[PDB]
Amino acid sequence: ELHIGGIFPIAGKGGWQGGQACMPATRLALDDVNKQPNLLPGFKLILHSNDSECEPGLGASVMYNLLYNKPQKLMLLAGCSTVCTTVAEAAKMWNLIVLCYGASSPALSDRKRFPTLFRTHPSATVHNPTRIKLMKKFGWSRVAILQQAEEVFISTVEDLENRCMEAGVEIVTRQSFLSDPTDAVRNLRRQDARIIVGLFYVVAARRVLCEMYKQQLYGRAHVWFFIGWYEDNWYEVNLKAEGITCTVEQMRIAAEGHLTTEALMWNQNNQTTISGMTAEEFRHRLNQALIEEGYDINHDRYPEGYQEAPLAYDAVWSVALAFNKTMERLTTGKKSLRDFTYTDKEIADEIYAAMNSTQFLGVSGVVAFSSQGDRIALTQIEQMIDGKYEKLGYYDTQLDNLSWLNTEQWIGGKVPQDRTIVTHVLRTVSLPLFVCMCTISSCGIFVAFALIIFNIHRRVIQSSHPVCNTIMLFGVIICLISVILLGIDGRFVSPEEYPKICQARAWLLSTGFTLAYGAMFSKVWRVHRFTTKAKTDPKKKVEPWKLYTMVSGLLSIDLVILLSWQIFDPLQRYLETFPLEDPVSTTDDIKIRPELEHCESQRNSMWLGLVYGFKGLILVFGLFLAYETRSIKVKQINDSRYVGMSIYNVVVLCLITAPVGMVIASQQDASFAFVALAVIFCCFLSMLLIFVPKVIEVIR
Amino acid sequence: TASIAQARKLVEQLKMEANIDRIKVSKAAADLMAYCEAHAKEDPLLTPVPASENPFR
Amino acid sequence: CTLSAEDKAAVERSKMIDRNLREDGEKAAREVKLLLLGAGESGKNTIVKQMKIIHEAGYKTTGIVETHFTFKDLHFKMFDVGAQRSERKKWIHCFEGVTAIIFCVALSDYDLVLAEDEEMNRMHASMKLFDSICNNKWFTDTSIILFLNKKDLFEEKIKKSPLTICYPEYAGSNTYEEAAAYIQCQFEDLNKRKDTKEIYTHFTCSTDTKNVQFVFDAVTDVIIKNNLKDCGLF
Amino acid sequence: SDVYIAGFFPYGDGVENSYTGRGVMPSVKLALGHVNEHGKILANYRLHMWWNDTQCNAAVGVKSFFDMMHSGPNKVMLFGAACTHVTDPIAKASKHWHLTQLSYADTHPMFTKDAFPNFFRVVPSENAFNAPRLALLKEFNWTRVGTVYQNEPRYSLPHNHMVADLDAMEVEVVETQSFVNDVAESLKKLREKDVRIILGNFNEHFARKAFCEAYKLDMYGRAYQWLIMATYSTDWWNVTQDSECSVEEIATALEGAILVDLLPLSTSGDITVAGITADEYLVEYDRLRGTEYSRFHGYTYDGIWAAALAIQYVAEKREDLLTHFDYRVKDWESVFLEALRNTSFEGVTGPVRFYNNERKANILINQFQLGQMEKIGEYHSQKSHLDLSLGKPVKWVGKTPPKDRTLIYIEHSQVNPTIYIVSASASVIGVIIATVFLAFNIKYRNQRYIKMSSPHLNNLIIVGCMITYLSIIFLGLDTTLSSVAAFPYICTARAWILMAGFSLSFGAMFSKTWRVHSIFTDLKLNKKVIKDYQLFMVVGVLLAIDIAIITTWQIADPFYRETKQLEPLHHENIDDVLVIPENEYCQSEHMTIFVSIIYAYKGLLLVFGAFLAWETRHVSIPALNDSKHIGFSVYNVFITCLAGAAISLVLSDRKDLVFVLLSFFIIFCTTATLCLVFVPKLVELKRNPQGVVDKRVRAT
Amino acid sequence: SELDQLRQEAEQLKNQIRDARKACADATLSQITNNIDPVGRIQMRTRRTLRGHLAKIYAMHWGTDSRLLVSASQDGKLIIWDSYTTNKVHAIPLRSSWVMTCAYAPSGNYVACGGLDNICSIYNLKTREGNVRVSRELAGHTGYLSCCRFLDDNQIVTSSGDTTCALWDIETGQQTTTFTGHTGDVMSLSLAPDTRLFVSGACDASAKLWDVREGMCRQTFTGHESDINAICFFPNGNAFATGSDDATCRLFDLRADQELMTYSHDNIICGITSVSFSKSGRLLLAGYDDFNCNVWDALKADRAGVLAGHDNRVSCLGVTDDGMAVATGSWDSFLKIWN
Repeated sequence: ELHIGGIFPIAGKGGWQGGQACMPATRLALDDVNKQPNLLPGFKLILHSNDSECEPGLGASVMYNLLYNKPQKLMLLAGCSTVCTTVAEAAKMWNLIVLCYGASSPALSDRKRFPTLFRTHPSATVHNPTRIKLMKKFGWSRVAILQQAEEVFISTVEDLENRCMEAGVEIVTRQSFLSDPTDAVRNLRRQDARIIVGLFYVVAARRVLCEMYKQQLYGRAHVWFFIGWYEDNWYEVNLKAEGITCTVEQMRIAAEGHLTTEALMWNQNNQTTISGMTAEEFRHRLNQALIEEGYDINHDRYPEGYQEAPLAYDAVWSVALAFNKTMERLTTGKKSLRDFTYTDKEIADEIYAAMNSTQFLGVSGVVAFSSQGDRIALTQIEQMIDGKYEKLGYYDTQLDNLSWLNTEQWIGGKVPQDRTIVTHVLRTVSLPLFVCMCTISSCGIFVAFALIIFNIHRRVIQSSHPVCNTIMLFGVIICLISVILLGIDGRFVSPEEYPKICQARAWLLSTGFTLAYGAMFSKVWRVHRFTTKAKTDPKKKVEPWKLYTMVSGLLSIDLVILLSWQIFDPLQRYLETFPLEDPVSTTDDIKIRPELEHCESQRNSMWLGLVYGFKGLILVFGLFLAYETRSIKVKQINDSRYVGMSIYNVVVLCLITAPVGMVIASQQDASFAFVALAVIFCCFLSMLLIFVPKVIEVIR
Repeated sequence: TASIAQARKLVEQLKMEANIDRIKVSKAAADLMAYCEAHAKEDPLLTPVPASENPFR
Repeated sequence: CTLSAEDKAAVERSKMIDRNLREDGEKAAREVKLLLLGAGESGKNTIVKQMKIIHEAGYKTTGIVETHFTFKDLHFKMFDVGAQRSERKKWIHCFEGVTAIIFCVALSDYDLVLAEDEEMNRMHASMKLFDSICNNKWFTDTSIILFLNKKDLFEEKIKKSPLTICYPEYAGSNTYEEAAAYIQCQFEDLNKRKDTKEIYTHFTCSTDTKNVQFVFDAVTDVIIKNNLKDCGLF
Repeated sequence: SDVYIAGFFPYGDGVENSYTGRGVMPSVKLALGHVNEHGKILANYRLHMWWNDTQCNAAVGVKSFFDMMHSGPNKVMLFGAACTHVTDPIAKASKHWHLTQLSYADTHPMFTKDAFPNFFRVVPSENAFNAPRLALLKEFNWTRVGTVYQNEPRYSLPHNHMVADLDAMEVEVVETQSFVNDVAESLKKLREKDVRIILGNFNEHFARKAFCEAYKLDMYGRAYQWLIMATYSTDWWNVTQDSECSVEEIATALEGAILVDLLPLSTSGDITVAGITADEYLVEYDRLRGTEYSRFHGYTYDGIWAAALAIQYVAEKREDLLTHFDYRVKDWESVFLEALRNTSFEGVTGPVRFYNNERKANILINQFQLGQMEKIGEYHSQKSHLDLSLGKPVKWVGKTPPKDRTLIYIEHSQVNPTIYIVSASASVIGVIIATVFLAFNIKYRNQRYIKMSSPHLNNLIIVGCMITYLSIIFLGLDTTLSSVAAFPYICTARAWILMAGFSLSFGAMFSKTWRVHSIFTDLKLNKKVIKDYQLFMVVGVLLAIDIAIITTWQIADPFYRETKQLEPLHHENIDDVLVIPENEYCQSEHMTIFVSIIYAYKGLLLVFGAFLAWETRHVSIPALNDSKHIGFSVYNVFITCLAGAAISLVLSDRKDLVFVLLSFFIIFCTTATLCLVFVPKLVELKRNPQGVVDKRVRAT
Repeated sequence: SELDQLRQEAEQLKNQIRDARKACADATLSQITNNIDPVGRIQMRTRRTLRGHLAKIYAMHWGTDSRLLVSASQDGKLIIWDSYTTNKVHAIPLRSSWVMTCAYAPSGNYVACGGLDNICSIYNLKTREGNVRVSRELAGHTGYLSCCRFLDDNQIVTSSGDTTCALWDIETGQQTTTFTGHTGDVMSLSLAPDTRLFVSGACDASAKLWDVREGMCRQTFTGHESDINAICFFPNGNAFATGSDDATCRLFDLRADQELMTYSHDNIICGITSVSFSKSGRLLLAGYDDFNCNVWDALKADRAGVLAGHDNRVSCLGVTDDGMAVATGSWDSFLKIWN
């Protein structure tokens, strides 16, 4: 009678003790197979099972006992991935076929190391696309990895890093440990890791949770990805918290909001399987069966291995099918399955051929083995809140379809960030001070317009040259407009508008200064030329073709310089960096990076220096001329004393301002206040000196 | 003749002055010394006086 | 302390009387006091009538009559000893402390002999009186302002007679500028106290406000100079 | 008797790691012969090895172990295979046969005592290389280190142990980096953190790759020191066709690196348990090996001797001979465990004593000196003694070991002392001009025009201007010549000097104008005009309130000196030695309040003086008409102090053009005031007619 | 003829009276009392400092109450003081500030004054209404007013600057008696302790003995080297002091009709301005232009002591009815009380 060997991790200690739920499934499958008369004609399937406790050494001892006993086993069934690795590697020497119902190790796909190995269980790489999709959905790019030093987790991590590199996610830290995660968790905290993927077994998961609590590696900043096939109750702590120094409450608060991913492994349909039973018909079974074994299925959804329970059923059914599908006795009557020996590689080859070509619909879905293989299963995403697991959605890797149920319960309602990022904050002038400057500037513009209307007949003010005063008023009004465009800055404009307003500044301020100081310089120079230079010889007053010449030439030179330097080098905006500062709100884990907008270019500094030098030259020349025409008085240009004081004040203010502005440009508020106040005081004082005596003389 | 009348008036005044029965200066000096000696005690400025009876203290 | 209530009442009465008297003396000091005089009303030229003529300072013949008016927020008190005779030292010594003394000299009298006595001429009498009234121990710091009255008649008369009738020592040419300079030199050479005492020759011409305006200028100058000397700047 | 011990060696020709077994077999034969011929050790028993070649194959090793346990001469101990993937299944299975195992060439840091209770290692694991590197860090005074390790458990578990050791020993770890194949990015991240001493855990291939990237990133010389654990093959750096850079490049980058490896044979000359020394054993091994060599020969010799000692201990403890051995009885396992935990003897590799199933062995230290690997010294693990006086002396690039960190230096600022000397010359010239004016107004003090100007108050003005000009000397006085404690004294001296100069000059001028106003506004003949000593007392009272407010500020808010802390630290060098400049600017918590108060009352004085000037702006006396000079001086001073407060209150890293600006401010103010008040007083008597005779006065 | 005869008669009368005066001077004044010892030095402490005047004081009169003194100056204030408590009683404004004479009625009800306006004005002080008022105005002689004294109420003898003393009836506002004959300008007047005789100097270095009822000078006293400034009287009525610019006090006698003694010092060159006697007549208070006043013993013709405290000319002097205290009026706008 067809007899096979089995290895089931039931007892405990460590690893994945899925035997407690996969052994009753194996018994049910064997009962179903032996009750079918047409499946194995005149044959029954007998399983010589044993307990390995996920220990590779105990698995090797069990395999030795199975392979050195009287009945020659046709094939072997193994559970835990760690036991599966050793058993499948060693079984190549006995020509034994090994079927691993619960081994997820990606390293078991190597056909060179494990030639005679088959797996109903999907590879652990199934969770990797789900994890990467989860990272992409929430905008995560810097993820750490904490893994246990095992081949299954090492292979899963290798595949995950390969897919992350192919996707664009950077691996920050790769901590690994054997049994104690204290140093690894400490290094996780040291490297400032926010998103951490955890690949452990249940006991190592509990120790990692204890390290989480004892090192505060949780809360509103750390998101932990766990494995989904832990027990629902025991994922935080339910079984053996005696070794852990923490208490169930500490584990529950520490395990809050961590995401788990897992394959479904149950037939998510209604069609009958090969055994003529639905998935729910096998769920009603194996629930009563586990009830008779003491497990409280009333509240806890069965022990570990319940999620993988259909895999053992499908594995036994596939074993029966492959034993039936051989039919090589018909081709050669001498050879039969009953006469299989560990030396015979022919019957082993036929068994492998039958196993590879099997394909049916089981309780776990479609069982195709190495024939199709991939058939990436639908994965389930869940999150632990208040000590309970709430499903968040499903992801189908083959169809790239993520059916999301919005139930995530992030701390504070905001998704945690993968890092602490700096925020570019623009610094601008204070609004009250801007309004204070703007009101005075508007008053100056109104006064200039009113005096312009006043001047433009009566010989009291027509005795003096009125056209120079009107041009001066034009220039000063333009200068207050310049102050306005200087103050409005980048707070009221977009980044693409700053070059335009900056060019408008550099043009219109220069033209206003040129107009005003040209009027003043022309007046004093005309006074000098018509009284002092003409000396005793007179009979000739002042008139056009002399006064307009200097001011028009200066304005034309200023305009030409402006146009040449603007065309040759336009104005761009540069952002001056300021140092990192903690934000006022500590809840947001983002740094502040203040900055101040400025204007400059490659040739902007040299052209600015040249225009400043020209302005200084004309200022000094005008001041010297005003000093030289101190006592000189003209009947026609009687306004020479006031113009002299205005010129002296203008030169002094410009020379005191431009160095100071170049120094304090870093402080936007102080620089704007100084420039605006200097221009306002100069402008208003010039208006008063030139025009107020004229108005009071007209009135009186 | 205003000058003659003034001279006559001055001469008459001088004659009237000469009509005074002038006495010896010895008697006048004796009267002065007798008055000064008799009134020496009743002179507040001469005799030192206590502050209590002095109005100014 | 030990003073009784009636002592406090007497103290308060003394304090209020003293405060009133101090206030009265304070407002009485700002009124300038002058003293016009000359050679016996010969050089008067109705100078006192100029204020009545302008009338800007609007509202017995025994001893001295006082002229009271105000000019540019400045009260003017002006005293004249009209035909006082008597003895000069009797009342001159009480007129010290005046802001200035107005000495008026009649320029029309350059060719007219004094009516009081034909032996000596009028300008000589004015000269000796100026010597007597400028060099007193009282008027040692009092500034003097000089009025040249009726100078139009002097100008209209100099072209008909030489100046040697009373100034033989001057050989200069007969000219208005030369005659005026010689007269000023003769009058100012009598100032033996020129170090600390200042002299002004603000003349008078017709019924114009210029005379009183320059009189105000002169008294302002005198006050300012006195204050400057008081504070140590002169 | 015929005691047998099972052995596993990769002896097969052409198999991976065949050189190890082929080179250690002669040592096994020598040790077995020595034990058999030894009368004292195993007198009544003859030791044999029943060894099977494993071909570095897990399946073959497992099959050989199963065959050994099934039938044969009843082996009593196992000699663990060199290959890790062969030792792991055998070591895990051997516990359930109640057998103890001895290693001879396996150093993987995963055969811990917790997971492998029966596994005794005669060769130390890779965690043994952590202590010598810590001792090297302590010897050369290294405290700042960085780590780069391969993402393999063999190189990541000892890395975690070493990081924990460094944390417990108080050595700062800058940044630990892992790699799978990209060493270049890990080295770049190490460089970006300014790491000088680098600890490396990687295999020979990645060692060559890492040094290639070190050359490509310039990680050699006297600035970087490499401390790597190197159990690599002989002349590993002299191997081509495996690195991008040439052999010469590798030898260039590898120069000076200290490499830690296991010492094959003890060099202490002690007599071992065999009766010979390590030198005689080496002679015999060289004669008997032929052409096969392995670095573990002494360790296998010691393992054979330890197995013989344990067998003798077991035979002496229990009277029953080993012919009654049984795999199913835990008593045999307990007795053998006690025997191997009581093992203590001297072997050719040193003293053998199992502490936590592992022994402490001498560790050989090497360095790359002049293109060759020369031994520096040797670390004795049993005594924790780092003895560097054995091999060639350690050779650095210069004469000292490379230093960690950057060795920053907080340097002061000279602030262009040439500018300081120029400002001192300008202040000296100003003082000379003030002295000339003092002489001019003192000699001619009895002249009418000079006397009318109150020459004593003019002398006060001159003294104030002299003090203000002297203020520049203390303004730019660098803290280098003032030490540290005198900085607040210097700040107070400068503040009071400026305040006193301003007070003297402007109080004297305003007192002059106040007296002129009192003279010219009341018009009283006999008036109590304020005298000179009263004005002196008023100016003294003004300077007294100045000293009073500065005293109150000093007894209330001392000067808490601060620094700019310019981070740039100027240019750097190859060794990254930089000097950080720290400009000094004394500050107080109440500086703003004091500055506001002083500016407020000085501005009140300024408007009072301007009011006095506007009152006595019409004085006809030329010497008593100081209105214009007061106006000009007040305007200049006010604008200058506003600009100076603006410059100083936002003091920045410039501190050089700032000093020039303040010096120009003070010089311009003082000189402008002096040449405004005395120049008319000098051109009116020394150029215009000397002796005030009132030539233009109509009254005079 | 008539002029020559009148001059000869006047010269003969002058020679006759000079011979009679020489014969009358039988015994020298300094020799009669040469055996009488002096009374030593008397200390005159400034008991009360009276301030409040704001001009030079030109007049001062005591009162029969010995506490009410009237001070006159050019600031335009006749102030009645009180030596007991330094308390002013009634400051009297004037229509004319140029005043130099002040007088006190013996009853204390009235107060007189006069100056350069040739008006002698009397003010009623004690009345039902508190405020003082001009009781009467007596604008009289053309010359400037130099002195005035009231024998009782409604009657006051007054001097003039036209060399004509007069007696004034206040109620009728007319002069009932004239006094003409003064060669020089009248300066100071004093009255005998009766209603029969009053003394009067003039600007001719002489003194005269007028009679109020008759109006003819009974005796003329000469011998001064300069015009008179201040004259006094003996307590009983037989002698009277007389001081002028010659820095010499010339005592005279009514019956002897000749000068008795001379009060002068070598280093004193300051003219006298105020002379008053004492109760016993032994002392003689005199004030000069030295800014100091000194007391002369009327018997030994020697100075008794010095007195200073004024910064200008001492132009006023007075002695109370009982003689407890003496006061001065200087040109420095201050008043002082001694003893």
